[PDB]
Amino acid sequence: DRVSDEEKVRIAAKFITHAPPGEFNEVFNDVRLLLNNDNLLREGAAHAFAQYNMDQFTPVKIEGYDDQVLITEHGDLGNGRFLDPRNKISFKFDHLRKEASDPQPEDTESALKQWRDACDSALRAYVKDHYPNGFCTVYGKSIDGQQTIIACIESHQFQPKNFWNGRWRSEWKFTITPPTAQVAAVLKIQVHYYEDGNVQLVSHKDIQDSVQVSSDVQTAKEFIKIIENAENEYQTAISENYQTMSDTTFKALRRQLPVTRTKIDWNKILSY
Amino acid sequence: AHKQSFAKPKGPAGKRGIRRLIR
Amino acid sequence: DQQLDCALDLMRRLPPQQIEKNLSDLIDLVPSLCEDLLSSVDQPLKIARDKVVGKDYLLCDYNRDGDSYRSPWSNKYDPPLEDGAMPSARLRKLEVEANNAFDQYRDLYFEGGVSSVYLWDLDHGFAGVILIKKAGKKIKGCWDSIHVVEVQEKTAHYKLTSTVMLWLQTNKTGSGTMNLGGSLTRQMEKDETVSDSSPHIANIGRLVEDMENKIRSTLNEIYFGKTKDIVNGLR
Repeated sequence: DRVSDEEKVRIAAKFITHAPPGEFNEVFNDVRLLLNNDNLLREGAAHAFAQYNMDQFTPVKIEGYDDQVLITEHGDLGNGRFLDPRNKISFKFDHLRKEASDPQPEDTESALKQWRDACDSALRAYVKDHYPNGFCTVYGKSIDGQQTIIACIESHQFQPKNFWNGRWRSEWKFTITPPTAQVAAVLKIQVHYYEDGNVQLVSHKDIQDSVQVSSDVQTAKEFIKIIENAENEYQTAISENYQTMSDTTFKALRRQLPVTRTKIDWNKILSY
Repeated sequence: AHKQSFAKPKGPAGKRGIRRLIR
Repeated sequence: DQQLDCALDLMRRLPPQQIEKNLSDLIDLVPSLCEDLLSSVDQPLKIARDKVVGKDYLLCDYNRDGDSYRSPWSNKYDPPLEDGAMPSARLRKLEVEANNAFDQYRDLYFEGGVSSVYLWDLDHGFAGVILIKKAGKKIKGCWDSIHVVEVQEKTAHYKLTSTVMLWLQTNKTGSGTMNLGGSLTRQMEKDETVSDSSPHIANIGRLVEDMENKIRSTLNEIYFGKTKDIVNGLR
């Protein structure tokens, strides 16, 4: 009759990893009271809290350092530590409180570091110019023997008092095979409005591109221009598609009024 | 028109069986 | 209870695109919630075929007896039942008239789809459900209406509890994949004259029409206004 501990954890993890942006605490609290097994939730679903933060690109402030660093899979150093590649530190991250502690120096020197730094510098300016309170983190790694730059952007607005929350995430991977670089990206938007009922927008777009590679500073300039053009285009297309969706799909599901352009004559209906 | 504020009526009397999801 | 309120709060936050699996997961997690949770949260509508009359009809708890469901056209259960629950003779006549009335209603507002009406007796009147489903490769959508009406005959007092589930998805070059899903519930009340001028079905029809028009406009404002403005506030 009892639900196995394995299934309680699996279902808790499922709800947690599907929490809207900015609503982790509410979903965690619902789940806690449904399970009535705090140690099982905290130990058994630990992987789910970490997965949520890394999926969401959760930004965190590290005491004593400008700006915030993103929690992502690319920064996961294991044992609950993450990498801040701009400030060249690792730090402990509490996935429940979303708090950073215990910063320690991290040796990040490599032949790719100059490229990561040039891309990071160009990306920071880009994000500050194009987002209201965006953050970004740039990684440089060897992936199957290939030098890779990974640029991550996050921007959110949480307004629980007005019952809505939203988040933008984008992830740009540049595989550098001189004299070229291959570009693969995903852009993502999630919005939850729940003043009346429960409405959610979920959107994503895949991007593939190629680019010529020159110097580290000039290539960074070109990388950010690709990002800028694609993200500008995606955003405008979104806003335009709202109008089109209403004009086509929405009206096709239910009209505002019958073709008579008046509400129904029910005595006419019943007399037929 | 307003948010949920009163109870829905009872369903048909003398129905047999528990509620369940349809697949 | 608190576990029910937590379940209902989770359904307010988990992706509406997955209402069915959300409910199933909650009931698996806490089986004693099943009855109250399924009576509080409507599920997406499912279509069945009445092979006797040759017509589609919609499934809900209100036309379910055991594991069979009653068609509003044939007034028979599928699979057949020995003595399944059935409206009184007086109400069945009203039920036939209501299904025909709401077929016309649905044609005029939805230009397709499927509708079903089921009525049942109460001590001092009757109650009913009005169900409407309309569907839309790269451009999909679904509207599901569930209207539950309570009628207390005195003149008559009508109480209406209405849920609309609406989701739309596009997959396009510029905007990639865009998915809007949601669920909204509203209630209204009304006293009416009952006569050959305004019989019960006309009173109920006007109530349902008013409610759906109002909910449609609210969905329009939230989907294509509020979430759009939030998106643009993100960047």
